Amino acid sequence: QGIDPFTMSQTVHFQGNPVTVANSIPQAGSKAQTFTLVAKDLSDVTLGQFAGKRKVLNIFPSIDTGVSAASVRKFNQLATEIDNTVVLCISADLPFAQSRFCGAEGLNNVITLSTFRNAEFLQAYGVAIADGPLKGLAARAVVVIDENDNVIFSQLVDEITTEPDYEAALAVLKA
Amino acid sequence: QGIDPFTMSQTVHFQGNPVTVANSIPQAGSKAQTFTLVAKDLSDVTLGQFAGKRKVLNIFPSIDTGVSAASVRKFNQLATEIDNTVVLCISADLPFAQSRFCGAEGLNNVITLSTFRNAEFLQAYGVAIADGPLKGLAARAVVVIDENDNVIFSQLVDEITTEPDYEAALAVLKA
Repeated sequence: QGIDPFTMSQTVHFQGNPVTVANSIPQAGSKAQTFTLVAKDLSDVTLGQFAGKRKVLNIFPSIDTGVSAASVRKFNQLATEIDNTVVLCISADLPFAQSRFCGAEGLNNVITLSTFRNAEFLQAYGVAIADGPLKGLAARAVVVIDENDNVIFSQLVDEITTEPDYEAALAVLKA
Repeated sequence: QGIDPFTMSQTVHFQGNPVTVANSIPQAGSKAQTFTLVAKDLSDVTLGQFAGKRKVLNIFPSIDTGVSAASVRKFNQLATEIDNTVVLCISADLPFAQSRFCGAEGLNNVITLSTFRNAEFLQAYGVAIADGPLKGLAARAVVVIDENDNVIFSQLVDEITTEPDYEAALAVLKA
């Protein structure tokens, strides 16, 4: 019927060259997997700590790189025009690097979370770059979860140097 | 005879509060363990790539923190006055964060290496912070290796907010 074709791994591109991304990004209409990530104060943050709220996961390789830096600036602004939603900027950057960027840029709407102590999130959310120079970093992706911990939108950006589809991510939140 | 007392873990301090650091830092007169770390160009760097040269390992929690930032600035200057030696600045910061600091500061003598894809180095070199908010980051430490891959100096800084003993590290290199 409306099933998905079998995948063993995902393939994105870095300046046109193929990159293997582990497993599969969560699909719309499926249960969001539990996660623990590290906040600005070095405390542990779970998915369950955002119950009753909608969640935008803006996953990227490094906040210290241009395209990822633009996505964080965009999502910070888009957070003002969305109802009952938390915007989480997720990467393998240490909490200190993430806070330094947000601090210097005055971006206070988004919530920065590090996978530095939680490499498993990259595996479970299907964003772990498996090969090439960017191995161990997160692929560029967007995962939108509803109030009920159900995935409502998912995007694994085909080319890593391209910004994510903001409008498509925000469209599922509008009722 | 001249043996060391049995340890199961090490204890450093963060603003006076005890912090458990895994295993044991390599001791002087012992073989240096192999390692693979990630350079500025995202390439893999081994210990064997510095054969015939003496090695200063300046291990710290984050280049995006003050005390660690000072140690990198100090070691960059001290590298000019030392014979046949490579100075390696090692941390869990991503290569992008390490290069951004070195670039902005104009520090070109030191060699930055990331443990981000190689969590095992922190275990083998006895610098892995096991508990508290800083878990997963490296403890502040100095490991000096000779040309023959033998450890000649070792220091696990007792208090994490204190700078390492530069003079003692550089003293073993002088013949």
